Amino acid sequence: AYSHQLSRADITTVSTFIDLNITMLEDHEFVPLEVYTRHEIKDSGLLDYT
Amino acid sequence: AWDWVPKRPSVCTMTKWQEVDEMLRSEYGGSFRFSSDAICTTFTTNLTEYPLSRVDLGDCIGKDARDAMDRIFARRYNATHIKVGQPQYYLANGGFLIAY
Amino acid sequence: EVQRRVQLHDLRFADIDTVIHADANAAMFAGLGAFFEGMGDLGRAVGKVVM
Amino acid sequence: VAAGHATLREHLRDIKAENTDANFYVCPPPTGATVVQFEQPRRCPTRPEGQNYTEGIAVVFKENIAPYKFKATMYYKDVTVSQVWFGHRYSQFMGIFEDRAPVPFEEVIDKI
Repeated sequence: AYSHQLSRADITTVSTFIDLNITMLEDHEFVPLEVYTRHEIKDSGLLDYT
Repeated sequence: AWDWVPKRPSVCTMTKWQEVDEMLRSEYGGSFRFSSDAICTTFTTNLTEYPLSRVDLGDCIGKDARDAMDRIFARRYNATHIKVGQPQYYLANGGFLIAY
Repeated sequence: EVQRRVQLHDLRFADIDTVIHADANAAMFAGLGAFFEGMGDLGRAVGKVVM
Repeated sequence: VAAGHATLREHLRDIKAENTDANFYVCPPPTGATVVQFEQPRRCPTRPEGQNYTEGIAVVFKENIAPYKFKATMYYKDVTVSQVWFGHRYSQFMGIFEDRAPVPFEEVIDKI
């Protein structure tokens, strides 16, 4: 379902072929309960070659 | 099955792989490091020079090295640089011999 | 186009799995259960023996 | 004599037979808390357009967002409900209901 719009200026650009200043986190999945109660499939973004 | 033949004669222990026109050398962490734009590998070696004359009694490595360094020097460096001293030999990790 | 077709095939297999995992009696049992839960304790007292 | 060739084989073998290793990595899937965008191609001119061309040195500054990282703790309770009165062999036809709810402060301090 739809929610809202964003400007191209609202997201940081990984401009140069090398840059080290990114401040990432160790992401922790908050899995939905339906994955266990009714064997539903979890999203994983677009398909890479592997 | 196969046709039999006697064992063939011996050959030089090492073969020339690359002639590098420009190679930078630096000292770090008690070791030498070598690098060039021609090849993406970085060679690492101990600070002590290897005594090539103890093993290359046939001069099969030594003669070829001298000739190559002179060809390269005459082609590109003779008009803009000078030789600092005599050649040096080093055994790099992975089993390579470098003449510098 | 390749990834578009791969996602179309895994949708077809999911529809096949849905058909073989389920069975015709599920609709009947659901229809009966929906009737019995509508009259409380008496509904359960009859529904448990009917099932 | 072959003695020099033989010891050179030994030195070359020892230099490559040495131990070497690298670590393994566990890569947890990203949740979307940090996202980035990429650059795009530009309409390149066919011939020179501009006036007053000149050369120079430059330094580029960007706005300082000053990120602040810290540690936090979450608390919640998962709940599931199903009509088991139909019997374990038939209850699945009636389905399951489920929810996720917050934990009150009293339970966090007095029990957890």
